Amino acid sequence: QYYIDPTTGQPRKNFLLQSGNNWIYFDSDTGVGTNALELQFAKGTVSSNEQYRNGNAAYSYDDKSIENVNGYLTADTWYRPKQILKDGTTWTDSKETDMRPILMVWWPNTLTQAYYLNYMKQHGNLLPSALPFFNADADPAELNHYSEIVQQNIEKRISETGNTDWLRTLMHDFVTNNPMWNKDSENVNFSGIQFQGGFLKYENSDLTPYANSDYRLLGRMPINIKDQTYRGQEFLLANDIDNSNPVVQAEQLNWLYYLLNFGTITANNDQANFDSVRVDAPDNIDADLMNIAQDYFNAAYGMDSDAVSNKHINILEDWNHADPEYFNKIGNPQLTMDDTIKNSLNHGLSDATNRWGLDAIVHQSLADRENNSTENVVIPNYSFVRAHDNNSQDQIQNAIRDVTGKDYHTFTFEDEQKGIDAYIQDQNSTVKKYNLYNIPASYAILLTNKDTIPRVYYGDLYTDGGQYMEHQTRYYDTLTNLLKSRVKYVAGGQSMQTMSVGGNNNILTSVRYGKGAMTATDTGTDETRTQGIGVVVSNTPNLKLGANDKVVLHMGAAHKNQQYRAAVLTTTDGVINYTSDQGAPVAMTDENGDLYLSSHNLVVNGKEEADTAVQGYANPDVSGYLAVWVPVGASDNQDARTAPSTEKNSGNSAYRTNAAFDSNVIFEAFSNFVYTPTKESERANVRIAQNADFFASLGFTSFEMAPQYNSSKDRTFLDSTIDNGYAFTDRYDLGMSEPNKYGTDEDLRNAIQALHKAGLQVMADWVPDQIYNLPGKEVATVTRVDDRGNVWKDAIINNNLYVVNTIGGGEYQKKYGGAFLDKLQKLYPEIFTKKQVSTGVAIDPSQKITEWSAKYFNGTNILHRGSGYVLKADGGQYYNLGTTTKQFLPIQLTGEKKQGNEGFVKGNDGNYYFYDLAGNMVKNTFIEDSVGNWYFFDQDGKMVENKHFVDVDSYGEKGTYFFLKNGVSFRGGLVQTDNGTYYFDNYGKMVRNQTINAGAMIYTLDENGKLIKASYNSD
Ligand SMILES: [Ca+2]
Repeated sequence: QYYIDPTTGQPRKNFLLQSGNNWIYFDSDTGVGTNALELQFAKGTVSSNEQYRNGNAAYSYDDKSIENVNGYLTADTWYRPKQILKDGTTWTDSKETDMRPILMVWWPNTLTQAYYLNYMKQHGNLLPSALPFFNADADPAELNHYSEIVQQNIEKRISETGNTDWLRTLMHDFVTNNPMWNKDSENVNFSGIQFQGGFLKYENSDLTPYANSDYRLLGRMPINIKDQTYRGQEFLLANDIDNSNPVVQAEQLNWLYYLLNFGTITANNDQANFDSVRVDAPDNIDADLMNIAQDYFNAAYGMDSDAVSNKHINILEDWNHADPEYFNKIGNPQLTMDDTIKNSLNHGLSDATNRWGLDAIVHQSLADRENNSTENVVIPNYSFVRAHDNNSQDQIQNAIRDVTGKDYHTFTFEDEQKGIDAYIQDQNSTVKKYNLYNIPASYAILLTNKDTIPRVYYGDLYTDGGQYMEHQTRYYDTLTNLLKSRVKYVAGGQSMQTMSVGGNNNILTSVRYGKGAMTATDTGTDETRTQGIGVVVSNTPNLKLGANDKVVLHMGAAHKNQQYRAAVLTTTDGVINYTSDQGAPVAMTDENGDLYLSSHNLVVNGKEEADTAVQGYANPDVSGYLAVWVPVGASDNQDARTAPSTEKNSGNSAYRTNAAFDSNVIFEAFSNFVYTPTKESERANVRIAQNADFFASLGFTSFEMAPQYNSSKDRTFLDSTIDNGYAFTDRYDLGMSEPNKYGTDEDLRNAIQALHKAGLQVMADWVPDQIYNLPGKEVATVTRVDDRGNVWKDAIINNNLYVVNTIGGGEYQKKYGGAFLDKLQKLYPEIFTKKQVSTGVAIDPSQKITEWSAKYFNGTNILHRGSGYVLKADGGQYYNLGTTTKQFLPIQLTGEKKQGNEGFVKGNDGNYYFYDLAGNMVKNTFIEDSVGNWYFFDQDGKMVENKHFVDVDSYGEKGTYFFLKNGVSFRGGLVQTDNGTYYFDNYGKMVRNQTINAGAMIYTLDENGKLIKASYNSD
């Protein structure tokens, strides 16, 4: 029963002996000999490979174990396995911190698993560099083989470095490479208003009850409230706030109260409150918010008196041409802009080529100013030449783009400064490429215009770049003079005329009569004789008046035989200004009251009179001609402005367009490209407080401030790169958590208070459209759309699940969110009862928005996460922990394969086959079982049981093996045949041409495998 070794004396353990026709194998434990021909194949034998199924399965189904968003799984998912291959060798029970990538064990298809291996080989070095790339034809079992080795190598590197930080860098880099999980499947398009690459629209679904909303009305601009006309562009930037939702509508009213009472809310201050608001993107939001803002302003401020209304002058950013109508119909709660004068001035004077006829300035506007002598007749409006977002934002950016070649997507301060340098040099040039022509000429018309409030842009007084008021522009001296002249002289009716002498409808005459006179035939009151103004402007630099042609300033019957001094004159190099009466060239009117100018110079008692002749000029200041004439003998303290009436208005409008309305001037007190201060003294709001009286000196009554909200600094759009204040995370944060680009909340309060003491209004930039960069993640059902909201051409993210950044808001959003709705409902109950048009129902204060979510948003900008970023199964079923939808996880995390496969299977005639964890028939591979037996499967996957010396190639293992009739490869022992005794090492490989030391014995072997000499040796 036992073979006992002659040399050692011990019974032979693990020994095979041939005796004629019989083969006897001796036991490895004791040495009991049984017939090797009758060796049984194990009945319920399982592979050591199935130890992975036990370990790689998830620890549990909790937030702690498996990382999840809203319930679902993502491509960048770490999970907690049951066991860890510590150093890629030993299975160990996982701790709470042991987190592994889901893509290490799971793949959506075999193709991406092949792409996984190729990426982890090249960029990861977790596979041999000599190993070839895996194609689409690669064997699924072979792909499973190498991917399992990658796990071993991953765990090896973790045991060496002690980090998992390199993994999150490597796995995220892999995710972004596939067209499944990046911007490739996003349909990235920059059509029109799609600044950030396009938009995704949130939709109601069973899969995401969080994303559900009964409202979400799109394109509800002022013209399209009732949805009667065409719907506008609802989506603009970042996370588009749903303003159809009455819960949000109440929150917007709550936020409006916060801005209008800021000083009281934060520091119990009285004079540190905003008096008016600027509606940011009115044509992009649900225009219900206009009526809500109207309802509050009529109830809290009670705007039915000219004296009360003109102390709170609200304005709109309505670029729509049909908007002045609607806002006039609803009673002008906020002032509509006059885009028509802007077009008439820009295309008439500012254009580089093919200027408009200057008839446009006269006729094309909300007020025809040819013979305007009537009051309270036109739509109350504000007008401007340039703004922060208009006629600058794109040009300045182009200057940076030309000098350095960079977008707002990374340029640094240095490259921003280089662009500004080129922009200001261009500004101070005769031929301009980025700057508008005839700025002083444009402003000379604007500030002398009747039936409109003018708005002076910051970038026209101070440089668009630099620190706040660090540098003054070229046009500073002229505009400041014109603004001071407006206070003294500009009043009464207006008269305008055009000549066709040089070009076609060039050369314009602009005349104001002064307080007391409306028409030309009006003789005027007492004050009229020194009031009024005369402006001559031409747009052609080629202008050469005829020897007989004369330009006439018809000052009217009020100014018969008066003396007029020069205020602004055009020279060959630039312009000359005169602030006082002394030093200025003088001109006289006739019996009719006409100031004659011609091709020849003016003459007083035999004098040349400086530069007084009307002719075409070409210099950095004027590309045409400019002249401003002013009556002499004016008081030092003269004020042409008329006081607002305290009478109750019988009409149904918030603002009347009288002369007292014309007394106001708005200052847009910022450019988008102001530099972020380094010193405390370089802060914008500190300097506004210091120069508070100076802003009154120019005649500014309404002071439009920059949006004081803290920037997101995400560099997704321009508003977050230079930090305007239009790109914010926290709506209620006004330099409170950290100082913004303009200063702290204390600096802001000081600025507002100083302006109130100087006798000015202060405007809050109300931005109810979007919220930038939110910290929390959420899964919502989306649809790829355009700016208006229409489904994209061939949208591949149509009704797909997507991870969006909607959760968040900030500290002060959580503090003041809906915190004033309780007081507002008690104070003014009429606001909360009024049924909103478009919504159908009134605003809803019952829910306070302290934290934002997908419910309160209409949509989002494209996020480049991928259309298949939310993990779904092979046949299209989204993986979930059971929170939102039915619990479903992959076969890897549960850890139980079931089909006609896995482990060892006997298939009728085909002997024994092996199927791996996935269920693929394995060929040319050695498979070790749970106990420690290696079985080989040939080129057909059939188990070998020959008992003959068979050569195997396998996975780079060139060697000769021996297979018993049970299926096990013989290893670590001797086989005695009729040809001699043969030895096989611990791996089943036959030892040849070597003297080896096995146990207590030493075996010498030749090039045939036969034993030469077996000897015992100790010590
Ligand atoms: Ca919107």
